[PDB]
Amino acid sequence: MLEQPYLDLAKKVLDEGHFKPDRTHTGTYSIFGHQMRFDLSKGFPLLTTKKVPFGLIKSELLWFLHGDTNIRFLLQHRNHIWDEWAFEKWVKSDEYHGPDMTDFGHRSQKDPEFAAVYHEEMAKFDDRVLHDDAFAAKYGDLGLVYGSQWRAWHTSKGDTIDQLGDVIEQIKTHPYSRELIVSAWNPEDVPTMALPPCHTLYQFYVNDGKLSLQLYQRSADIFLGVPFNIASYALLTHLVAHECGLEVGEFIHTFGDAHLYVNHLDQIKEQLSRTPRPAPTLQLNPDKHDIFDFDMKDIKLLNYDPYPAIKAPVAV
Amino acid sequence: MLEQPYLDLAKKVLDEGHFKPDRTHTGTYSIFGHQMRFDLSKGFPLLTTKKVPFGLIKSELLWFLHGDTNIRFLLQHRNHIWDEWAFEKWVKSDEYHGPDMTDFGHRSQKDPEFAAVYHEEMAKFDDRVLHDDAFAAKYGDLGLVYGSQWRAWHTSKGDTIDQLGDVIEQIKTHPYSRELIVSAWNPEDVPTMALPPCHTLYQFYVNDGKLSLQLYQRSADIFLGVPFNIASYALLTHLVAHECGLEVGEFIHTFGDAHLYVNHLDQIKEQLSRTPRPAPTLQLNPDKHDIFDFDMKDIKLLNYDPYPAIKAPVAV
Ligand SMILES: O=c1ccn([C@H]2C[C@H](O)[C@@H](COP(=O)(O)O)O2)c(=O)[nH]1
Ligand SMILES: O=c1ccn([C@H]2C[C@H](O)[C@@H](COP(=O)(O)O)O2)c(=O)[nH]1
Repeated sequence: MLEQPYLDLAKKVLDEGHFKPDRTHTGTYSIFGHQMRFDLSKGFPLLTTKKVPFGLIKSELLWFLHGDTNIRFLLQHRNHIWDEWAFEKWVKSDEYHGPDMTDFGHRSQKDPEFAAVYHEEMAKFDDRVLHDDAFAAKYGDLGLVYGSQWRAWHTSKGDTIDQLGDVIEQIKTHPYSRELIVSAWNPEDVPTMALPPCHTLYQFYVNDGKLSLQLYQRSADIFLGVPFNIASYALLTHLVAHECGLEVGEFIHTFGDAHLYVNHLDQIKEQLSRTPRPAPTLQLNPDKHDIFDFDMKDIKLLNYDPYPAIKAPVAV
Repeated sequence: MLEQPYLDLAKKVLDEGHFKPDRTHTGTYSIFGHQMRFDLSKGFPLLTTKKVPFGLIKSELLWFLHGDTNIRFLLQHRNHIWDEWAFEKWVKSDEYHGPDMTDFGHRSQKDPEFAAVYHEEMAKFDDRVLHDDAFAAKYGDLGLVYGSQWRAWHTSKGDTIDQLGDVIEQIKTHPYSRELIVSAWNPEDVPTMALPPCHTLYQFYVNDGKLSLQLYQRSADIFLGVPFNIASYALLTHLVAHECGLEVGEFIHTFGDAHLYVNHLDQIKEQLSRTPRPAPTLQLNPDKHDIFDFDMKDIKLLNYDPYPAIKAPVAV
């Protein structure tokens, strides 16, 4: 089936993954170096063996494509994936005059009441961002995140490069370019960031009228991260192919440190006892083509009939 | 055998590589996305099925490690690999008062006499670089090349980052870092360069006291390039492991566009009729450890008994 490579990756990390300590000490089973390919002409690689919220993938990718760095956009579509990076700033700011939220994460994971008070501050924070523009401009702007790395890479010359916008023209004018690459990795920014870009780099490749994309993921959470990661990029492959008037080829996923945190073992095992159902199909707006102006309604997933969602601790 | 993955890659590009036009129009048989791993604990991956000049690999890697960008260093060890990038500048300069060398390459490849006059200017140019410091400082300095990308990445702040020097300390202090990455890809420089870095990015990974390295090669010449490429990086894996006092693990080679130019078909076929002999061993200076101060004599290849060298047109 289409998602087999993912399942096979899990199987593998279980059989020959070696214990490797990580920054959160939640333990991992790792492997270094791996590659999975997906023939997009055969279906959209959204996992059928567990329900994956395609809506969170759409909004987030679009946010990236708009070159947006402000969380406000996400919260407008109830996407909270990035809420904590922003929340962190608010919490550690002199303007923050409230309860002690010393890295809320670990404490909310244990203290039942902390989770509640912490959850107030988050709901509150999100509210300010959504309604108060002066607040949003300040705390809702992550800054160095995919949207700006892809579309507004800063230069010493003082200006900014739209890596992705130039790359799409490259495919239109020079489809056989061996340089259709977009890097999210900037050495000078890398050491100050709370989380250096996991999805480090990607390359396009056109042959026979089909567009392919290879992604270099430096680090991956097999259970919780990879399912989304596969969907974001296969979707982008479709969007670019759409913009460029090309057929969709393969999405090649290359990993560095692929790992399974120890608290996801039961869940991934159960996941593996399930049988993949036929894959969904992606349909895109035929008329609208400037993918940078795209929006939710312009992209639709057909026939996604998954298995129930598997709950797991974000002890990640 | 150790080099089997390379041979298997050639086999593959021959069986399912599709014709894809390239910048030189010498035709290629391409594939997109591929990964080979090499267990360095089993031997040094220098091809035994054809003689590969290990000396050119040593000097070049060392040149990179010194953060050097001047060809003079290479010419001192009779390494001419980069001679043409420098030569180009001299040829297209107002100080150049001599014969018309309109992209010598293609014309020298055909015109027998051009090859001679062109060869005079190259021998001459190299001479000036080696003896004349004012000349060398000007025309012998490539500028944006691996040594400076690895060791002197320029920042908007005006200064310069030693990516590699910081990364080795990272392995010493935080061996389990999932961020031990060195990028050679700078978006703002990429469009002005005659040849954007082929070896785009690499990542280290430490587990069980063994050091591994994964390389992302955006484009590869199966016949002429890859043999060297495999040696440069597996060697670097050893050098860093040496500096850090770690065991050598695996060298993982990830490709984007792996290709065979059409004029290398007979040669690669003949290559494939040969049987790999046992692999060589690499021995490094035990006392000397600051790999940045290393030199030729500090590195030695033992037992490299290859097959004769296979000649091929650099119609690359
Ligand atoms: O889209 C994402 C975002 C994050 N991660 C994971 C990778 C690691 O599991 C952890 C980050 O750890 P570092 O690689 O930064 O050390 O989050 C993913 O798998 N996918
Ligand atoms: O160490 C090297 C240097 C160059 N090349 C090859 C890659 C391509 O065959 C050609 C460069 O073409 P572009 O990728 O820049 O388009 O040179 C290698 O394989 N190895």
